Amino acid sequence: VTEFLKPRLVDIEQVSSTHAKVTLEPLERGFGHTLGNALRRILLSSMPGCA
Amino acid sequence: MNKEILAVVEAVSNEKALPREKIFEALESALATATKKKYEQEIDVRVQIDRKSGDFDTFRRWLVVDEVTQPTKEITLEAARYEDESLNLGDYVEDQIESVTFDRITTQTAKQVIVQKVREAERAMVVDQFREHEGEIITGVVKKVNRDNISLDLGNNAEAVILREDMLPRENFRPGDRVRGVLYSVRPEARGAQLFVTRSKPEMLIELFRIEVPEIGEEVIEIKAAARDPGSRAKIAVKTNDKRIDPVGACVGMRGARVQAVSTELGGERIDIVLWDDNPAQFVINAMAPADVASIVVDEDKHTMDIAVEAGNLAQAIGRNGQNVRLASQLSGWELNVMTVDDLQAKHQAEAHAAIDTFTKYLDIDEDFATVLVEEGFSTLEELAYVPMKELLEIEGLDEPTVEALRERAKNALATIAQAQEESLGDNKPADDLLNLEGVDRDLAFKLAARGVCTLEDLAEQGIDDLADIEGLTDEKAGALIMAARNICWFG
Amino acid sequence: ATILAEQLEAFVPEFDPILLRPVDDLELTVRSANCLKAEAIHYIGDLVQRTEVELLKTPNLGKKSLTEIKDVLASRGLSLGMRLENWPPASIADE
Amino acid sequence: RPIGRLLVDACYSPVERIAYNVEAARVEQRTDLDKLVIEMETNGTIDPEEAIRRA
Repeated sequence: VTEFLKPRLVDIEQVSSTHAKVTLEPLERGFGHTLGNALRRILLSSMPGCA
Repeated sequence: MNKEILAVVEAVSNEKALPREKIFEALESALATATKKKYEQEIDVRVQIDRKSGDFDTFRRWLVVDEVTQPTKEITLEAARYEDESLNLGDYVEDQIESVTFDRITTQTAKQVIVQKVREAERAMVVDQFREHEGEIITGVVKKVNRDNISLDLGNNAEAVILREDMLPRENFRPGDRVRGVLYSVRPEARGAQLFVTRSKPEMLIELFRIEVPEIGEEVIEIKAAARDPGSRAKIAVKTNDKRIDPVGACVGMRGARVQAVSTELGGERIDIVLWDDNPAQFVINAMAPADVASIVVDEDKHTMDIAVEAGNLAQAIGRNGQNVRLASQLSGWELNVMTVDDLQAKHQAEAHAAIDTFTKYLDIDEDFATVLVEEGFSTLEELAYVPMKELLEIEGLDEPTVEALRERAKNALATIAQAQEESLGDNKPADDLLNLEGVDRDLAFKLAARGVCTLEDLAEQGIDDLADIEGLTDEKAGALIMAARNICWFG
Repeated sequence: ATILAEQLEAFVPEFDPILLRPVDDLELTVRSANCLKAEAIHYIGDLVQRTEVELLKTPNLGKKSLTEIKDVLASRGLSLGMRLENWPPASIADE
Repeated sequence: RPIGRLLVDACYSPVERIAYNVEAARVEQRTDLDKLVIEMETNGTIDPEEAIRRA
């Protein structure tokens, strides 16, 4: 009952340079949005750095 | 109804030459199987057909067994004997069961089982009667051409197969073409093609000659050997016991007509016909045709023959891609080395010089005496060590003391050579001395001996650092082996 | 993913007990059960020690009832003629 | 398999309404911190700390 479809990055089609395109499958009928939204909001701000 | 069973049994018995009993046993098994399929449970079922009426009774069979594994189909001997005391292990207990109505379903099952029984009776007896065909050149019609095989129809529901390796390299068959080939193997694939037919193997050539040459079919001429490069060239060796018959002339026929008929059936394959000789050297000369042989040297120990030819005939003796020498070697069973007369003399001079150098080095004799041994036919240290003393005493200038000394030197030379190689690698000396330390495999013993560690003492004298570069030897395993060697050498 | 995972680490020898059962628990036909009771076979461990040849001597036990007993014992992984050392256990000798 | 069974649909789901309301934090002297207050709505079959732990 706690067994889901554990996913994986099937490919990293890094298009050209300083640009990647990472596809992850398979997730549940609803987990693509929650992982996309979680990673999108964290990368946007939380991720530190210098400028 | 009743009389119709008898009329069917009589019609099938007469048409398929099959025992009526075998047809009934099979119909009983067919009806039992059809009955089993109407029940949701796996039951055992016996059917019995009355041989006069054609009426049939169906049972719930109970295979009388010692230990019951399937209670639905098996009964213990003790329980079976409670119903009928006459029953034994392997008999069937019955149970009044409604016989399946003979619908077109049972009818179709009965038809299939009859057809299968005919394949294992009528068709089996036809194959037994055609014992000649099973081995001779059967004729079939091409039913299907696949990439890897050709299916032939032989008639009477018999199917044969020619495999891709069993075809000639340039043959192209179409569905409906007639093809001849030798039945070289009968297996047990009744459903499909149990018969294997060849056109490429030497048996196809032999049987074509048997059909085309009456003198071979009458056993007046015998084919002793056949060597074949399929669709290109073959050689056959022929013998006769009748001195009035030329066996080569008989196989060629008037103006080559017989050999050309065989060649045409084989897609234009060139056939050489040679006289079999009981002398191997004379037989190889005949097998080398059309090349003229100048001399033959026979090495009986290596089962090889060196064939000298004139420099103009060398290319003919070898043939295109070595085809002539290869077919001659396959026909004779000998390995055949084709060279020029000049090359054979140079080879013999090099072998004589190598034998002289070997004898001078190992026997402590002069070059003049080594030359005499080679001229008398001695080429190896083994010959000198083991040949009968009488043959060595026939050599001019050898006395019994000198022959004994020569044999002792040859044996000591053979012993020394063996010991030296066994210590250099891991054959015997290092495979016992260096391998005494528990843990030493033969490979490790040879790796140690390649470093000059030939004995168990040499290993006891090593450090771990001296052995650290040996592939597969860890410092711990090196330390254990050195300590095992020291325990035996210094504390044994 | 490392940041989001670090923000969640504060959250995340008489056979066995079957031999001790009565023969009535084998769901045998009323005939087979009454034939076994007439021979003082009360437990599955008593039944498993009897041979097929001994059961066929029992009054009114037919070949059909013997096949039923085998099929039922086989469904439980038991066979007729197993020797149990120390059967019956002293816990049963007082009923 | 028999004709006497009756199959109902199966809504294996204990919760009904999950509402979070983020709000400012003052317990810690440090400002720009947040509190996450989740009001769930269970039907009684699931403990709330067990629900947040499984999530």
